Amino acid sequence: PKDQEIKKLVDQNFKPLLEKYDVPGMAVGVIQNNKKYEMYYGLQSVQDKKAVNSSTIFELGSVSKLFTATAGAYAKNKGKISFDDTPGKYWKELKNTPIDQVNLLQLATYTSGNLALQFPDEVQTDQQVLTFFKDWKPKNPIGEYRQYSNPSIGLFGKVVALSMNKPFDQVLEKIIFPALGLKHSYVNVAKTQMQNYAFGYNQENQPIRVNPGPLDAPAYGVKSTLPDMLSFIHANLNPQKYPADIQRAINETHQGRYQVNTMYQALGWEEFSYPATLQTLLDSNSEQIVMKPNKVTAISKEPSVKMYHKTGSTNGFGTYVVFIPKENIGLVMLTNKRIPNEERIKAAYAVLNAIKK
Repeated sequence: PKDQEIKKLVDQNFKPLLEKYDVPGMAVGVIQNNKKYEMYYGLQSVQDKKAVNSSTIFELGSVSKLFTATAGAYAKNKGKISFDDTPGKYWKELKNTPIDQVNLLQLATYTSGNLALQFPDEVQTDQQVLTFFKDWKPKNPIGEYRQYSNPSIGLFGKVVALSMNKPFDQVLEKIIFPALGLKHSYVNVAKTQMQNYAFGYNQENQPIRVNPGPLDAPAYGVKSTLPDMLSFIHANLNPQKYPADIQRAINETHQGRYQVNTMYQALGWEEFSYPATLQTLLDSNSEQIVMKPNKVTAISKEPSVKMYHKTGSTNGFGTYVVFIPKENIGLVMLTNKRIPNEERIKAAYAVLNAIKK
């Protein structure tokens, strides 16, 4: 009923992308009015003729950053860290180095003022990563400029892990994932679940999966299922229904920290005044916003009514997650091939618009 109507909306707005971009497989979830709806298309593995289904595990890419943010907020609300702390309080070899002038909130929200999108090619081992951060020097004034960055939020996740005395994979797999009711989400996919891990596909439909990299886990290294991600949206829409420490942490991730044009940077999540135009949501993934440094403006008044989203990709996968508290709706799309972010944003906008009360 609503089942049929939503499936119809998804068939009209997401299904055509499968042909347009030759996508072998897709899971789209919608949560609305307190009910979850799971829609699956295609194959998780072309060679094995395995269909995408409720157990299929996808690479979330940068949507991993949401879990990193949630982990840090959890740490902070437990008094394990303060966001005014610097990384050398926790990772002692960086004590009294220049990166130790940048605080944990600034690493989380990409404002160190000299951290690019990726580590250089040459930084691969734990030691080379430690060395990179020892040798780091400032460029822009700390806190002034947003530059979307894996090394920035990776360094944040690493110190969060230190503050909890667990490697970061265990922070998520042992504490945060279960706290959010997630059952099949992973930093390292369990042995007994490899049969469920999709292959991703490149534009020649060669099957691929994410390779290891420096501080990968906190930046882009989580994998999950459609039901788990719909649980995660449910948690974002209803933090009050969770235990205090995870509840506090979820609420903390929604707090906007500074503004760039019409986007507010929260923890991991991007935040907008709601109702938001499509163009506002598209502009959030502009080359200028994603690839270049941008001067931030301090928030004077946060919007009283908001919505949040996050895009992510690995070479073989696309993810998009969106929720609007006031409408009590959300959506997740997972694909095992990249499709343009703007198509993900537009498709979701149409479906959410159609189901608003």
